[PDB]
Amino acid sequence: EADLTDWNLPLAFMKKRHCEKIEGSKSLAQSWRMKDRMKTVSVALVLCLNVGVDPPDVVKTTPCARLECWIDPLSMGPQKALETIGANLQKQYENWQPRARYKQSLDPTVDEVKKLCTSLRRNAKEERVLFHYNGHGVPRPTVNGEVWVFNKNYTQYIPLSIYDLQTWMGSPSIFVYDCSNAGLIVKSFKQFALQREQELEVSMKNCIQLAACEATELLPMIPDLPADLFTSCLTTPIKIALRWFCMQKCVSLVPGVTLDLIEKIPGRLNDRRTPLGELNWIFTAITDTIAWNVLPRDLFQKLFRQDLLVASLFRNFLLAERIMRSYNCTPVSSPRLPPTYMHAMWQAWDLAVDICLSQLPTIIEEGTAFRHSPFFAEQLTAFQVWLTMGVENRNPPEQLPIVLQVLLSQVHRLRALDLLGRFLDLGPWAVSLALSVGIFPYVLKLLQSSARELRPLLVFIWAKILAVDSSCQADLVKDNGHKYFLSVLADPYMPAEHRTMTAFILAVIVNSYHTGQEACLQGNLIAICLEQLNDPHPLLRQWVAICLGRIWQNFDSARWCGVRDSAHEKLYSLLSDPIPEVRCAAVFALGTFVGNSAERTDHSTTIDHNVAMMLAQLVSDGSPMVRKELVVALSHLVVQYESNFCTVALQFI
Amino acid sequence: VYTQIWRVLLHLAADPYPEVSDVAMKVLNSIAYK
Amino acid sequence: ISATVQTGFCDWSARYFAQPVMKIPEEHDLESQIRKEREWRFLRNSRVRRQAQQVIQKGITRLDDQIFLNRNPGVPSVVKFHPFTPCIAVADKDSICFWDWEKGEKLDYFHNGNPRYTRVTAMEYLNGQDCSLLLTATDDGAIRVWKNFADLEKNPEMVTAWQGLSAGMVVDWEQETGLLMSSGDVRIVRIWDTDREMKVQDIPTGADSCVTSLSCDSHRSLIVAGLGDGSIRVYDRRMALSECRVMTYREHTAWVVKASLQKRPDGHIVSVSVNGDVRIFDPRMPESVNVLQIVKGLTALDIHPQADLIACGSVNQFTAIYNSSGELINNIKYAISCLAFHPHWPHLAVGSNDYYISVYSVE
Repeated sequence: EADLTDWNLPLAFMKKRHCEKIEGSKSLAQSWRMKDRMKTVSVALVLCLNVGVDPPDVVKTTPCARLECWIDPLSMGPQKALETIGANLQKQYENWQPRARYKQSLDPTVDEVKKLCTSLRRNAKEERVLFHYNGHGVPRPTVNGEVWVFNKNYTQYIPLSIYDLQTWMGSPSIFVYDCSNAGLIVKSFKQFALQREQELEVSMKNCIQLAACEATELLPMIPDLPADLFTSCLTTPIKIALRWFCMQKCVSLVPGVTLDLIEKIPGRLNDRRTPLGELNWIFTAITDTIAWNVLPRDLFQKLFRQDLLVASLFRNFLLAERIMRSYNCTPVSSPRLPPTYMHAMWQAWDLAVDICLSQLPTIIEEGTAFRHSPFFAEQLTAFQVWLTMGVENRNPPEQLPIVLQVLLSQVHRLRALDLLGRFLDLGPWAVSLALSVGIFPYVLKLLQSSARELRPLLVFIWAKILAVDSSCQADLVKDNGHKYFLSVLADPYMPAEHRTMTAFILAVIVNSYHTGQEACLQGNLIAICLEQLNDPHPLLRQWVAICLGRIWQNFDSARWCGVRDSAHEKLYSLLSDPIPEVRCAAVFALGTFVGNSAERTDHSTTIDHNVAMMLAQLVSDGSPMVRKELVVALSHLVVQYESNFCTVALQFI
Repeated sequence: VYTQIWRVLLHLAADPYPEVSDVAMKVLNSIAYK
Repeated sequence: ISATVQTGFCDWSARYFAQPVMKIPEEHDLESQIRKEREWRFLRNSRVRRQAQQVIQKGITRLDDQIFLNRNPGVPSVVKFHPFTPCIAVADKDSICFWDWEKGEKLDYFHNGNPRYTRVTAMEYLNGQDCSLLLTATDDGAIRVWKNFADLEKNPEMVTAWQGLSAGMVVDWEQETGLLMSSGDVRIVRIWDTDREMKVQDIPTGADSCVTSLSCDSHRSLIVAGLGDGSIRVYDRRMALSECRVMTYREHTAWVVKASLQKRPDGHIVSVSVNGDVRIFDPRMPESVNVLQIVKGLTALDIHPQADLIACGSVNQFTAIYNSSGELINNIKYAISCLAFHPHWPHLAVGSNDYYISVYSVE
């Protein structure tokens, strides 16, 4: 048949340079950058425990709930117990924020609270200050916006107005109320907030508030649970999470798992290779995933990315909402969250816990080696399955924040870096998402690694990022990540495909940025580039030449290094290259080289005339794309000798 | 030398392709008035 | 400083990394709509080649049918038939009219853009099999290419353009090789490769007069080039540039109207000068095989490779269509400066000094 002749024919003038316009893509408004980083400088632990005394409003049951901060107060005697709970509570908070000035107040007066809050505001006027209030020992807050403390003698409950309490504390602050009708405080706090706004004409968004309960609701009296149910959730999530898991009906499915085995669970909360550190790591992933899927992007970056401690509190708040719901309790937040209790990911958390502490009989008694959870593996498997048919702009993958959490270890780091690159490839919309979830500071931290297996993956990931957001050139120079890539560009064994991406990354870092031009010049880029200038790959030859042109753009020091290496001579070879992309890139670099002469020694003028005549023999060229850059290149010649070209122009008139 | 490069710019000024002729004309006219 | 323009080249290049890479391109997809429409075009092409070949085996009957007669604003200078799609570009001094011969309607009207002195001498159809383009070489040297020339939802679009060289200008497209040989008043036949967009070889012509015509052979290097003094050189580009010239036989003294070569392996250079005498040469012989004398004052001529009809013209309105052997077939009674056969169908265009375009057919 006469079809093999048709299919086997070059379609002339049908390529990217012809069909598409030679125009730069308009950069979108990259809003991923965080506006500011908050720092919780100090913490106020106001504890109205009233150990050994029962509040008159609530008639406690005989068993009641005794545990406070995982300490039986009646075991230690009244006074010591109050000091001990304050010490433990500090430690618990120091798990999440170890670098903050703690100052306990134990059954305080009003003056005592005034001097305490005013001092912490003086220390950090412009920074967030945490106010923790535990009113289990005082009567319930009133409708009139008041909170109870004691008198000097501990003979009368003195009320304290929320207005005056929010007077002494400043604008950036966060309030945690762990009492029974805690909703009343939040209502009256917002009232006095509105009342201040009305007085201001002739501190609301800044003030965060967490509350254990709704104004109508009461705290649970159940002897199995600790009395400090809310604070424990916020400050020791894994501890109550396992105790609550052992209280549900789903324990029948795993016989031989009592609370006593949970007490003696091995490990720590830091070591992710231990059983306890595994759950804490999984929990951090699950909570950060629920938040990203449920909350609107704006409010997520406000609470879960700005500062660590707030993000940790809201992460653990989501667990409180779920647990307390099961006892006719609704926690309350000032920026109202939509109900997450019914999210699918919570079911995954149960299974993850189940598999992790089904091994505990064998780990404790038999001494079996703790096998790690398949959780992170299976979640990466789900993300991979999504990518298979992920071309369309459908709902984003739920597992994106888990991929971030996986990058923190080494066990699954290779697989995650692969998948993350494949995702970024899908399009610039996806790279925007991955930057909004907050991948940047972790991908940048991996540039401190020396594992050469990472080198092809990081080169890929960074090319996609810098293609979208070119402002990240600032960050890469600060952390000396440009050295990581310089090494990859001087490695003959690295494939030429990944070396091409590296030359682009460098051509972005250097682009119109004197700090990056001065930094790459000192890292000896021009010498490295010339070593790769004669490769058998037309994509590399093109970019290496653009990269060479950008480094000496209005930077005479990089030009002088080119003069010593005699780059302009080695670039004339690219002027006769088959591929018209390379020829054009070559004309670009030779033009930018000429443009920054800045009236140097006579040598420069003879070189500029040598570079001129070598360019002046690219007039009869087929591609107009090259001839266009040839003009811009000859523009640099006119700019340098504007006084001289006026002499020639006036002659022939 | 400048005579040669000005003659080159004359070829780019009379380009068949419009975009190249336009940009070459701008740069060539930006000399005249200086 | 505002005069400093910056091209978008460096920014356009960076777009390469925004687009996806890992996945299979759209062309390799066997079930893609572009490949199916391309396979449908290639199916229609193979049919048009087969149907036209069957008509050739039945012989060539007398051709007198006039499908239509329209009038252009300008004089028709050069005419070409698109191989498969019925698009008959009939350019003028200051425009390029694109007519049709099935509906019978004006489809488009360009302006070439060339000055008043210049004239569009030659024209080709690049990638005629599919996604065709229109090369438009001006006599002064300017070559330029037009896409979307007779489309409904699209406008004129000049793909690329570059001053060549520097009779008028002559061209011979070679789809399979990818080359394009400009020539004219200069004493050089350049060969612009369009994949590398660079002049590969500069073959010296070795002739004072202008290269009036230029035709080549597919699957071989046999650049035939008629000349204004009369001679018809042949150059082989495979050997050294000095040795490229092979034969130099001279048996005419006038401008060569159309030194056309056949696509057969038995190549026959049918050269007809202004004198109007045919002399069938061969590349492997030093002298002519056949000799014919047709019209005293010839003005323009056309031939067809598939059907050996030497479509002559005349000052006295005649249109003598003889064979290469010299037999009489027709003398169609109406400066007929443009005739044009189809590459497949035995259709013959004609164009007199009056701006009237016809399309004939063999029943």
